Amino acid sequence: AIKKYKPITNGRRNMTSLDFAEITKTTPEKSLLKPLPKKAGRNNQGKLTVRHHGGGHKRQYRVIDFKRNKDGINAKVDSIQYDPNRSANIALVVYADGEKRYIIAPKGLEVGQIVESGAEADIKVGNALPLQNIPVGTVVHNIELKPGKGGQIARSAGASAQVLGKEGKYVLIRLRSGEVRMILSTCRATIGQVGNLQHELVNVGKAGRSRWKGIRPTVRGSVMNPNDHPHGGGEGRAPIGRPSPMSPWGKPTLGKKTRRGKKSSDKLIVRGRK
Amino acid sequence: VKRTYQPNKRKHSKVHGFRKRMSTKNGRKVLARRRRKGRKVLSA
RNA sequence: GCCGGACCGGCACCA
RNA sequence: AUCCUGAGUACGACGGAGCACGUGAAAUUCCGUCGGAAUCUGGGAGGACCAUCUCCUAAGGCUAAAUACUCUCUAGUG
RNA sequence: CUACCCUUGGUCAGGUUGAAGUUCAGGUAACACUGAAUGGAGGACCGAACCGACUUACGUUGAAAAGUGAGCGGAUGAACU
RNA sequence: UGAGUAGCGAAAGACGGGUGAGAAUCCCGUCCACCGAUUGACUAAGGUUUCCAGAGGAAGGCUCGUCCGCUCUGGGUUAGUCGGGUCCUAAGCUGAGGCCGACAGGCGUAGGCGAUGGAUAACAGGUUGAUAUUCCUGUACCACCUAUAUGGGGGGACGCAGUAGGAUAGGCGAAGCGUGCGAUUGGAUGCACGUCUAAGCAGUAAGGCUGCUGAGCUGUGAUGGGGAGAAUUCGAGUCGUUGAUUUCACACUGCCGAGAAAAGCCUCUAUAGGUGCCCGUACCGCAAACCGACACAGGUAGUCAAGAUGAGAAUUCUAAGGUGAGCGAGCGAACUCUCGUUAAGGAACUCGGCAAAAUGACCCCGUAACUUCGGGAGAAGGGGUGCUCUUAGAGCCGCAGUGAAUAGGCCCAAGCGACUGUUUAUCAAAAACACAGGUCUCUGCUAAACCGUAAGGUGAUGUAUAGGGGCUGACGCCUGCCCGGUGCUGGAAGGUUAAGAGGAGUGGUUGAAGCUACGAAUCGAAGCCCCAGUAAACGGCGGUCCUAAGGUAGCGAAAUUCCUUGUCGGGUAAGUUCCGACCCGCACGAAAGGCGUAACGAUUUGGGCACUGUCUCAACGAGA
RNA sequence: UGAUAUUGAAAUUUUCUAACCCGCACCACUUAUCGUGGUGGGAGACAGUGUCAGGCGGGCAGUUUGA
RNA sequence: CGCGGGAUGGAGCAGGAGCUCGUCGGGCUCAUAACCCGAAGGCGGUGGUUCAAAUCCGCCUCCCGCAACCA
Ligand SMILES: [K+]
Ligand SMILES: [K+]
Ligand SMILES: [K+]
Ligand SMILES: [K+]
Ligand SMILES: [K+]
Ligand SMILES: [K+]
Ligand SMILES: [Mg+2]
Ligand SMILES: [Mg+2]
Ligand SMILES: [Mg+2]
Ligand SMILES: [Mg+2]
Ligand SMILES: [Mg+2]
Ligand SMILES: [Mg+2]
Ligand SMILES: [Mg+2]
Ligand SMILES: [Mg+2]
Ligand SMILES: [Mg+2]
Ligand SMILES: [Mg+2]
Ligand SMILES: [Mg+2]
Ligand SMILES: [Mg+2]
Ligand SMILES: [Mg+2]
Ligand SMILES: [Mg+2]
Ligand SMILES: [Mg+2]
Ligand SMILES: [Mg+2]
Ligand SMILES: [Mg+2]
Ligand SMILES: [Mg+2]
Ligand SMILES: [Mg+2]
Ligand SMILES: [Mg+2]
Ligand SMILES: [Mg+2]
Ligand SMILES: [Mg+2]
Ligand SMILES: [Mg+2]
Ligand SMILES: [Mg+2]
Ligand SMILES: [Mg+2]
Ligand SMILES: [Mg+2]
Ligand SMILES: [Mg+2]
Ligand SMILES: [Mg+2]
Ligand SMILES: [Mg+2]
Ligand SMILES: [Mg+2]
Ligand SMILES: [Mg+2]
Ligand SMILES: [Mg+2]
Ligand SMILES: [Mg+2]
Ligand SMILES: [Mg+2]
Ligand SMILES: [Mg+2]
Ligand SMILES: [Mg+2]
Ligand SMILES: [Mg+2]
Ligand SMILES: [Mg+2]
Ligand SMILES: [Mg+2]
Ligand SMILES: [Mg+2]
Ligand SMILES: [Mg+2]
Ligand SMILES: [Mg+2]
Ligand SMILES: [Mg+2]
Ligand SMILES: [Mg+2]
Ligand SMILES: [Mg+2]
Ligand SMILES: [Mg+2]
Ligand SMILES: [Mg+2]
Ligand SMILES: [Mg+2]
Ligand SMILES: [Mg+2]
Ligand SMILES: [Mg+2]
Ligand SMILES: [Mg+2]
Ligand SMILES: [Mg+2]
Ligand SMILES: [Mg+2]
Ligand SMILES: [Mg+2]
Ligand SMILES: [Mg+2]
Ligand SMILES: [Mg+2]
Repeated sequence: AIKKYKPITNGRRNMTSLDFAEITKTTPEKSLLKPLPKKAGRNNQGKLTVRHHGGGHKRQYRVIDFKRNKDGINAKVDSIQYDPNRSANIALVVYADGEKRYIIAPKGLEVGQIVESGAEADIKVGNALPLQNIPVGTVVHNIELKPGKGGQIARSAGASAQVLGKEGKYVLIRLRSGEVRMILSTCRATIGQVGNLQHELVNVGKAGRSRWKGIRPTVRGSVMNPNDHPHGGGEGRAPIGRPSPMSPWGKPTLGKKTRRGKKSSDKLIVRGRK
Repeated sequence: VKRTYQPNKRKHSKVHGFRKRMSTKNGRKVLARRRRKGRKVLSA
């Protein structure tokens, strides 16, 4: 659930947090941890290419099994755990051969549950199946775009998609954004909706908490100088002063569509998100 | 007041040393220029 | 100036 | 002159460049893209181009000397 | 040097306040609810080190090409190094 | 020249003795004074011989100099165990093949380099002018040598805060012991110090965790050493109390922001003799040797952390130890600076209470509007602190009892910004930036956006509860009208247009064909012209007329009001500022947000109390 | 954005696979998230790229803005 | 103070004089209003150009818009 802090300080005023009740183990599986140094929005040239990234708490990467390509072997949910690298919680599952893997923790999953993957698996939360074997109307997550590549769609906390139809070698799915599109029917998806539904309800509360999350401050273009931003300059406060609001790199930034044409997915996307 | 030069043997050698000059074409141009001028000291 | 409608509308314009 | 004599070549269109020459009536030479010949009764040039005449024979290669320079060396000069 | 960042280290005398929980007690049909104790949260409070630089005096061929004296802001954090 | 002028760089010295050609300035001594969370002690960087001894006094030293971080000569740094290499990896750098790129080159795989981190065997004492965990003495340990006898797993391995404990270091007291001393100033017979000793090795062990771990203790090490001491030999290591900031130990509890890697290591597939390399080691080191042109009031990471007082590493005086600061001597004018005091008055000073004064600790009473119920709050305002004796009383003394030093001034009201934070290094710290929160928009993943010619990257080892961009800026109540114009989104293929396709036809040349220069219908996309929607898009919200529409709520002489010191009220004796109203808004107005708002502010503004040399109006004193 | 080259094969925009493409899976080189080959799968004569063309283009540039 | 725009029946607007309301008369109504039917009624001025002036030249009396500064 969400716990709301008492206003002991001006910083704590209106601040909220998750109570982490659904978390059963507060420590991670050592054999599944990898180092994850920070890039701070800087590329292989050392230059800053994405703004507002830097600092933040140190994090260790948890190896996540997005593929779910271990069929015919039942796995038991060992625990539900915190993952600093994604909005969703993760699930430690133990296969019958003893191998341990991390999966995205779906909503309603509990310690002791049995999960499986494969064409013959039952339609139950946590089971991974090819989209060809999932009935129409089913809520799924962690949807592959290419067979064997691993889940890429509907992985965020509370994300889900609905299987709409089966046309030829493609399956029609509606995504969280509202876009309805075709996905190759041999691609896999996990039954259910991603957990941690109240992640979006958190009131960060103070600037320092964003800093802990690694977000550096955003400076508005209108309070810069003309050599820094198209919105820069002017005496006193100024309105936009041009026909359209501009990005820092001189491109219209309000309503201008940026999806490129001549994409192969143009034929696969049926309805746009709007 | 803290001044600009804070000497550091390692930094000096790594930035201005003979091997650093050798590692780039323009650094070798520096060394050639100093040899042509007849400098006693070619590098750090 | 060139062309389509009833001047309008696009295109063209290196003494 | 029975046979051979350099083919994606010569050449052309477009975009450029080099030619003293700024696309010009612009021949002549080269690059990219795309098209694309002829075969001694042949082919090219003579400043758009045509005809006649005249000269020449591309799309293979090699080649000293007269020319350019001076950190140097030797012998000297103002 | 300075700005920002990456990896890996280090530092913060002492006082004060008393969040969430917990327990006991009342209380209920069951919850709510209440008091006491416990508990020790906070870009919390006062204040040295440390980090700053608001006011003022001095200095202005300086002790110093930006400082000194006296107060002053922060001082477990978006801290300083 | 200025001119024998300014200056000679924070400060306490005095005298005796010595040396010497020469002494305030060098050496020795006594007394005095200064630092002492340090002006003490030890590491690191940096410097690179400045280190030591003898000698010297030209120049350097802000004076002098017999002296020196200066000159001459000769010396000085010792390691199997300390730090680094012969071990490990992080960021990063580099990179066989490879990918990319006019060239030059850029990137990158395996791999490699790379500590600020991991691993790793030695301690105590003595000794020199200069080195010492390095030499020497005693006692050890580690690796290797000689003789007798490759895959799996685990682990390494980790944040932040807080609490209760064990132990030890250290402090204090009694003097239990020991060593001294025993006072010519009235008195007493008491006064002052010391009270230890390692690694290693055996035994053990408070705890902690679910048998493994574990600080420490005991013995040995050690008839050795070190010792306040007596004249080379002899000499004490005991009781109590307090108790860590060290260690057990990131052990335990709690929290969210969820906290390296790799190797060494583990596990599953004795004795004896001998050997043990390279680099560093001097000295300075919060500075006269480093960074600041200086023997420069500045800057420079970590460690050690005594007593009295105290909450304290605050304050004052001291310990260990160190220092008296590289010009002096007089005089005690103006003036300047830094300090102290001041009759009567008390902000009359001034742009402004600027500066100063006042407040200040601990203990107990007591505490308002408003509030987001946390606060406001240390609100405000009041009482008590000395010493002695009895066990809360009784006394004693002073002008005064936190008798020194150090330690919030407070209140009322208004603007702005919610708040902590950030900023113009070096004239601006703010009302500016950021912020949590809001909204709009882009983005279906080889995402959008961004860097790059590309390859390769960031985004992200993320996936719409996500990422980028614009505006607004906690919170509360809210955010009205206009889509005509511009932008954006979506329609339509009606018109307009390019390459290219196409060749009607025309000319030059030779009656032609041929070659040649042009060349007209017709076809040929996006865009634009057109339609629609869109205002937390750009913008606009007038002057019966016109428009796309003519300002809703709220606010208003305002950080906006020109006239203007608008007008009225309050506050003052007197108020161009201030507060409260009015509305005639030159020229407010709803996310370039409107109106409010508790808390917060080295913010701006007005008033009051306290207080004062700010002032009437200056005077005296201390020092440079 | 169009033409054209790479660029093919059949119907009448649709189909196909074989060029081209895959920051798609498995395998080997090979203790390898690069690369190269092999096999599947996806996509496909589109995309990408070259040449030519039209449009947008204070994002950036050179300049002008009289006496 | 500089530049520019406006004065139209009685009112607001068009501009070499028309729309709406206003007035008058009649009608409808118990009466009024609304409504309906008829009639009348106008270029701000001062001088000039001009065959001829609301129209054009300059100015006059007011209103209205931009601007009235670098010190
Ligand atoms: K040409
Ligand atoms: K750091
Ligand atoms: K050194
Ligand atoms: K005198
Ligand atoms: K967004
Ligand atoms: K529009
Ligand atoms: Mg951002
Ligand atoms: Mg600015
Ligand atoms: Mg600009
Ligand atoms: Mg602007
Ligand atoms: Mg403005
Ligand atoms: Mg030719
Ligand atoms: Mg030939
Ligand atoms: Mg310390
Ligand atoms: Mg604080
Ligand atoms: Mg403080
Ligand atoms: Mg600063
Ligand atoms: Mg100060
Ligand atoms: Mg404060
Ligand atoms: Mg002179
Ligand atoms: Mg004199
Ligand atoms: Mg003089
Ligand atoms: Mg004088
Ligand atoms: Mg003087
Ligand atoms: Mg001095
Ligand atoms: Mg010191
Ligand atoms: Mg010496
Ligand atoms: Mg001298
Ligand atoms: Mg010497
Ligand atoms: Mg490389
Ligand atoms: Mg020494
Ligand atoms: Mg030494
Ligand atoms: Mg030096
Ligand atoms: Mg100094
Ligand atoms: Mg200093
Ligand atoms: Mg410092
Ligand atoms: Mg002190
Ligand atoms: Mg000195
Ligand atoms: Mg007085
Ligand atoms: Mg008095
Ligand atoms: Mg008074
Ligand atoms: Mg006054
Ligand atoms: Mg006065
Ligand atoms: Mg003051
Ligand atoms: Mg006090
Ligand atoms: Mg603020
Ligand atoms: Mg602040
Ligand atoms: Mg400044
Ligand atoms: Mg300032
Ligand atoms: Mg704003
Ligand atoms: Mg429209
Ligand atoms: Mg609308
Ligand atoms: Mg005005
Ligand atoms: Mg406004
Ligand atoms: Mg609005
Ligand atoms: Mg607005
Ligand atoms: Mg605002
Ligand atoms: Mg005062
Ligand atoms: Mg004096
Ligand atoms: Mg420009
Ligand atoms: Mg030029
Ligand atoms: Mg002029």
